[PDB]
Amino acid sequence: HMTPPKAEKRPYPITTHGDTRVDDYYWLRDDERTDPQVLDYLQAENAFTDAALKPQQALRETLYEEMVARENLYFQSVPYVRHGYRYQTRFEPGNEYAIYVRQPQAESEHWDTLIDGNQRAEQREFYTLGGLEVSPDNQKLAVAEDFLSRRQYDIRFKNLSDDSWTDEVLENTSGSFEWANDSATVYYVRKHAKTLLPYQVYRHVVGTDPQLDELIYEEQDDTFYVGLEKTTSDRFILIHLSSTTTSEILLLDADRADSTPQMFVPRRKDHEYGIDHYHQHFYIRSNKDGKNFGLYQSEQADEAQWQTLIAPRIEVMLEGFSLFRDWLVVEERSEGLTQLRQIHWQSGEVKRIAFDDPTYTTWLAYNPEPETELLRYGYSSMTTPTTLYELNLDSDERVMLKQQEVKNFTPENYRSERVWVKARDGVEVPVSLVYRHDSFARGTNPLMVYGYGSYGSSMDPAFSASRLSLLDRGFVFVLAHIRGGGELGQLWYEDGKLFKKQNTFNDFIDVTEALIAQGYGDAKRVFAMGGSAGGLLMGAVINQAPELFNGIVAQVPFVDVVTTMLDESIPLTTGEYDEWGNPNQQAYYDYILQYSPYDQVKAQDYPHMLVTTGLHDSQVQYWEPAKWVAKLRELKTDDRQLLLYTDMDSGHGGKSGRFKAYEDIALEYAFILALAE
Repeated sequence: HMTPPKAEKRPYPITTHGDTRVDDYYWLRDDERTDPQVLDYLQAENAFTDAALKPQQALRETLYEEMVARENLYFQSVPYVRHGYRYQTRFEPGNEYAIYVRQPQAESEHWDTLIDGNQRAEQREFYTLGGLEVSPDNQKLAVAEDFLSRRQYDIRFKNLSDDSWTDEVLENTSGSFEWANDSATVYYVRKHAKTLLPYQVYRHVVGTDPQLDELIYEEQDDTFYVGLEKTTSDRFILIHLSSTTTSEILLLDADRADSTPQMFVPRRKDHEYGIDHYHQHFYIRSNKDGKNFGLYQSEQADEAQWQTLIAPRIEVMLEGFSLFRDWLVVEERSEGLTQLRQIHWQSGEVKRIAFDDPTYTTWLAYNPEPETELLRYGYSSMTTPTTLYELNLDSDERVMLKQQEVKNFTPENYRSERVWVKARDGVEVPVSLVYRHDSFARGTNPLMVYGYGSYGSSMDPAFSASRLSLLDRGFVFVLAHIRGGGELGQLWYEDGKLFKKQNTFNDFIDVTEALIAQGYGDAKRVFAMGGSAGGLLMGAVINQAPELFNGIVAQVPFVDVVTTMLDESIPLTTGEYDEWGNPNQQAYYDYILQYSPYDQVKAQDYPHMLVTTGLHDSQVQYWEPAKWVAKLRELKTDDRQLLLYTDMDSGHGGKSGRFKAYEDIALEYAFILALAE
């Protein structure tokens, strides 16, 4: 039926390594966001998407309604105790924002309001709370708020004795701050006024003019993120400096005045470490001796005196650790499973936390007090809604503290499996899938295959309430744990980045082909979805294996890879040479160009596709998906659906942000379910 929008072609040559690429849609990039022709193309595409998807309005209403109907009792958090006060977060129906309350630990009956986001948001266009922490003496509240939607945080201070606010505001911060043990001095991170990268640590005295703040540290390499931490012992504030590959920590005495940063271990390329301090020792998670990390104990900074607690192991990735009175607890990955292990400081007794599920995730939860035998940990699986457990590290007593509530849901209606796929290079790739039992018939069900596959980020198997909208309409939902993710540890990541990035796309295709061959789904009704670096996945896979998928959802997709990675004026580019490579080197130009989806669009049949972008935010700049759709409309030889949906909003936040998230999922799922009919 309808004629889609046709972006004007303005041939723009880019020559690198003597190779000229002609980009007809280079002009859709407008950093200033004013070009009226660029806006007219984005708006034209939105109007086309609106028109093409109009008949799906009734289904979108049905999905949105059943998705919101799964949630509510609006929400109260599990209380935690920190420094003799109990804290709870409360969401009431008819409140856009959380209210944070507290009470003395020995009190039951009465709760004091700490901060009411609904009150803070009054007469504002936007509100995001980026951090909250009461001073050690329980008298002052530090808050990091964004009222402007640019992820620049204002820090303010409330006197809890009379609910008065101090006069000063700390502006353009990362929201990262720590209290000195005097409850009078805070350290915070200032962002660069141009790049907005966190780069400076300041000391502030609460109540005083931020003009008087002292510059403590400034980072020279803006590939290194500046964060603040405080040790379990409260003895040190840490300046944590880190790039994607390299760390450095500086220590600030949290007890004494006029502290200056004390070097821990000087930065060394490909040495990532993090520290804590407790029981008069430094504890260090470090890859100095192996990619899967080890845990060390030290009395001093000197790397040479670091004692091995847990050696790096090829078969086990060490992700993190928590320190308690009698126990070390570590979070690890082995054989495609997350695992928790505890080791007694005195006896060396080792215990594993046991589960019984093929496709779950477990993690260390919030544990703000170390003088306890009670560990809080999280659990989720494809069939079991997210749960918070409390485990007695000594007795092994395991108690549920909170379960995600899911209305209209019977868990025994669903089944899940772990599947291992031998990839084309003979490497075993894990897969996690779930489906509704009573509608399952081998070879007949639509498949939805979800992947990410970058940065060592894992698509860990966990519960989704929205996913029930597909499962209850006969879909088999698949997580493909492809290389470039972290499911099999650091080497799984490294075997899907830089000169191995093609393994990410190959693994996704290999998993999909295997599941169809094995009878998990209908070969004619295979769908896929991914976002951001998962959108790069979508883009590469449809160029390489266009007949495999019926339909695709590509969210905010990274697709103009070579052109973006040649231009440091784009946010992210200078931080992403250690992910994709630096195409200013011919070896990386050639390797990336081979999969760069925008470059590799060809005159061939593609699947149906819905593409999303956002004008006023980004992460991937809005122009990449818009150029990509323009080029696909020019070249593709099929008559299938191709739609671009651009988020025009000034921004979101609070329950209306959750409203928007459900609307978007309902629009994407209606698109897919319409194709599966």
